Amino acid sequence: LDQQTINIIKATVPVLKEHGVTITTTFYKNLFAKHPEVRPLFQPKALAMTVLAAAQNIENLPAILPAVKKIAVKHCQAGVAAAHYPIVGQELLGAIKEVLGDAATDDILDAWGKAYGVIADVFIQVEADLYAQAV
Amino acid sequence: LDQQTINIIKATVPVLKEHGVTITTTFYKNLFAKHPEVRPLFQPKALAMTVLAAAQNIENLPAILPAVKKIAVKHCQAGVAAAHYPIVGQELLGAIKEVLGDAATDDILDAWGKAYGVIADVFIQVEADLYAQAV
Ligand code: HEM
Ligand code: HEM
Repeated sequence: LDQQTINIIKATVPVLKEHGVTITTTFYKNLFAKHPEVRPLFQPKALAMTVLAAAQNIENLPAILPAVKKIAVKHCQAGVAAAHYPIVGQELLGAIKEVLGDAATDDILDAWGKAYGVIADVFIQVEADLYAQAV
Repeated sequence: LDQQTINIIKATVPVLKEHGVTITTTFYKNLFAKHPEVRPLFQPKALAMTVLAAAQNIENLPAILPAVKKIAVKHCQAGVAAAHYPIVGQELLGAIKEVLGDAATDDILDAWGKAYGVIADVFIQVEADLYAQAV
């Protein structure tokens, strides 16, 4: 939620987007290898790139609501839980570090974790509301 | 968007809530007196108190979505414009100043204006999207 964090996301997103294919493939490979328990829920190739896109609009998250709402329904149909969020975040950050190489400073990583946390929260809330609206 | 603002918001809402009746009545009196052009759009007594309620959940705005969405539709049926937001904001702060009196320091008022801008931004975006979906 901090401006420096915001500045670092703004500065780095473009660099990450240039390596989209690698982030996407590394993320899936690790997610499935390390967390076999999520395999039954499933590839949406856009999952990771959508996070970056949300991050690119961090100052105007409300603008991405219409997309967030459509994905949320799919997540609620599949059984996605708030406890899944951190696991996906962990694997995304790992993919990001691999791509950044040297340039992966602890401050950049920490920024991306904070950023992911915020974006994950919107999804978690919207989804908690849909599951509740279900009864 | 800063911690102090938030601190200031968290510390004073309760005090504002205690004088709700005054804030609500002062806000409506000045709004209509000073901006006759909005009169044709209309009183929702809960207008001001709902902003206070959003402010108090300022760290978790997504959680108030279901309410924001029901109001937004009513705002779009009525012709509410992004340009109306600042006017309502100005009258709200005026009401808050009256109530705070001595305690109405410049930093407190600046924090509330900040808080209001953020909340207003959510409604504006949500409404812009509804207006766009209308065609
Ligand atoms: C903020 C993080 C997340 C974002 C941005 C996101 C984004 C996406 C996107 C863009 C899609 C494809 C939507 C479509 O075109 O239909 C998708 C589908 C899916 N996501 Fe998420 N996802 C997120 C977190 C998660 C988590 C934590 C899990 C848990 C394992 C997860 C599991 C799934 C599954 C199972 C689907 C497939 C839905 C289906 O086709 O039935 N996602 N996600
Ligand atoms: C973030 C700022 C705002 C908040 C929290 C808010 C809140 C509310 C609430 C709680 C209601 C009553 C909903 C109901 O129970 O049906 C309402 C209705 C209304 N608001 Fe807003 N409002 C906001 C900004 C504005 C602005 C900027 C205008 C422009 C003049 C406006 C004009 C109206 C009107 C005309 C109605 C009546 C709708 C109808 O019943 O046809 N509001 N508002």
